[PDB]
Amino acid sequence: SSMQRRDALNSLTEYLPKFKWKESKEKILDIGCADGSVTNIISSCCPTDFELFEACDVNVKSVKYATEHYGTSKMRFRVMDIESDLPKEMKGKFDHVFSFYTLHWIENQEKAFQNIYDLTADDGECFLTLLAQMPVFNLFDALKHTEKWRHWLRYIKNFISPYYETSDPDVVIELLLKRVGFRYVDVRCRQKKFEFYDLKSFRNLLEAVSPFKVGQELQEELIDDVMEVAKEMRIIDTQNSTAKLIYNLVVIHCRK
Amino acid sequence: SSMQRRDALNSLTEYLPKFKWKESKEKILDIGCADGSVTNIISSCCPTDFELFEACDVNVKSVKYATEHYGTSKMRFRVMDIESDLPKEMKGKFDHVFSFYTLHWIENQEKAFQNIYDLTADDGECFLTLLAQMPVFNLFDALKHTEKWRHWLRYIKNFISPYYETSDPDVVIELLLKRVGFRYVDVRCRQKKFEFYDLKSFRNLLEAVSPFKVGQELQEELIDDVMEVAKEMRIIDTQNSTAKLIYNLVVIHCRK
Ligand SMILES: Nc1ncnc2c1ncn2[C@@H]1O[C@H](CSCC[C@H](N)C(=O)O)[C@@H](O)[C@H]1O
Ligand SMILES: Nc1ncnc2c1ncn2[C@@H]1O[C@H](CSCC[C@H](N)C(=O)O)[C@@H](O)[C@H]1O
Repeated sequence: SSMQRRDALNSLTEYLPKFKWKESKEKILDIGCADGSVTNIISSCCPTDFELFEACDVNVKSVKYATEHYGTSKMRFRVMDIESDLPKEMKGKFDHVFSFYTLHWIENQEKAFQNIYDLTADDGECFLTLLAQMPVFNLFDALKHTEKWRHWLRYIKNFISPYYETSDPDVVIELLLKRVGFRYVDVRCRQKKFEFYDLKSFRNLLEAVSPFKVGQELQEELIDDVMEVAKEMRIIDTQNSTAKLIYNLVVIHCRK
Repeated sequence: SSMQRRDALNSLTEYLPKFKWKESKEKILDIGCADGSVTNIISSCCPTDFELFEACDVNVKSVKYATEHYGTSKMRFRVMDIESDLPKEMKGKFDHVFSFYTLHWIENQEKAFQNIYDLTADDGECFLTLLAQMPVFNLFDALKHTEKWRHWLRYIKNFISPYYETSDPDVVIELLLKRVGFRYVDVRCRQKKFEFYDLKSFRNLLEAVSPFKVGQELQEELIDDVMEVAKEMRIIDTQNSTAKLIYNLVVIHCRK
């Protein structure tokens, strides 16, 4: 979506100058590729001569879309889970590891970051963006607690960032990257604003990211109520008919 | 209040090890001293032998309270405005300048920071905490836009952080500290959670920080409605009868 695009571009444009680029043909990995659109933006950034670029995700519908639309000779689109053990093949395989807007889904944080360290080759670089505090999380968790929906979304799986309510999350993550054994580590917490100029654009997002898969005949009525609690929470401005999201995106830049 | 205390203590405990301490008797300044309670915490942190420690604020009721309760031989409590020109006396006077939770009031940001640089002595250190994104701001601005209060709080002065809606505010401030001419500058944006276990404690805060001075007979009814929009905004949890604030505090550590 627009937010991920804007944040991916802005995150790169800033940190690209700070990267070490090995002279020899490179081995790169992006984690959570989804559409492949954003990982295509990443591939386009410097090294024209690299051996292989790999891009993995959990969604199977997406990896196929992304392999058929963006997949090439040196752009392999695999299915993999970071919350899971690696094959012996991939330990120390990759020179540069990327992952944007993906690591706030992992139940077991340390396992995923421990993997990331093991994938990164000797004298390699990481670059991962990650959501902490985000209103959308509070907006949906608010609906799950509504008198109407309380009972029929009591046991629903609602995936919220592990860091959406943690103090100094930059420090928490920094220490977890030093335990796992990264030599250099830079974790900054970036406050971001994103605006919606009509409600149909905001609605379009809510529909997309909603963590509540339900009957398509309820899907419409559910977001009707979500758009309503968004008015109550002042995520949308009723008078101007606009929406505004201020959220924290932690960006991580580390070497081993 | 509890938040400022907790954040002041936590900010110090972390950054004190990173400070250079001149061997010769020191000249220290805290800006926005208010009660004097917090600036007393600051004075207590290392140097037992300093020449003079000065602590200024705009509130006259407070400077008197703070001078009579906390004021000593080497603890002078002056009235001063940073949004205003300094006397020739104070340019390059102070070895260490502090200011917590104070610089998000200044209409003219660059003037205030330009002052700060001029007060700091040659080869000196700054340490300033500063609010960016804070729900309380959104909570009161929400009330000011209520159908009931819209008209009679149309022209009311509502002091919200200049950075409560800015992207990468750490970068904005960092660049404004390099323009003004600080040699070393470290600006981090720290996400913080603070919890309230009863509503009376949350109410007690709202009453205190409310930017709407009005008849004492309305003051009660106003916060009654603020506590209500706080339920609508999910700042307070209705079922548990608790309140929770997640906010960004930018902490600045610079030398000239
Ligand atoms: N454990 C896991 N390992 C890898 N990918 C995962 C994962 N859990 C979720 N994902 C996937 O990670 C993706 C995050 S969405 C963002 C993808 C991409 N970084 C971008 O900038 O758009 C989703 O496709 C999600 O399904
Ligand atoms: N332009 C200005 N210059 C100096 N102090 C100012 C100011 N505008 C507001 N203040 C004062 O700055 C104080 C900020 S409140 C926090 C004070 C102290 N740093 C603490 O940690 O508690 C208030 O007393 C406010 O009245």
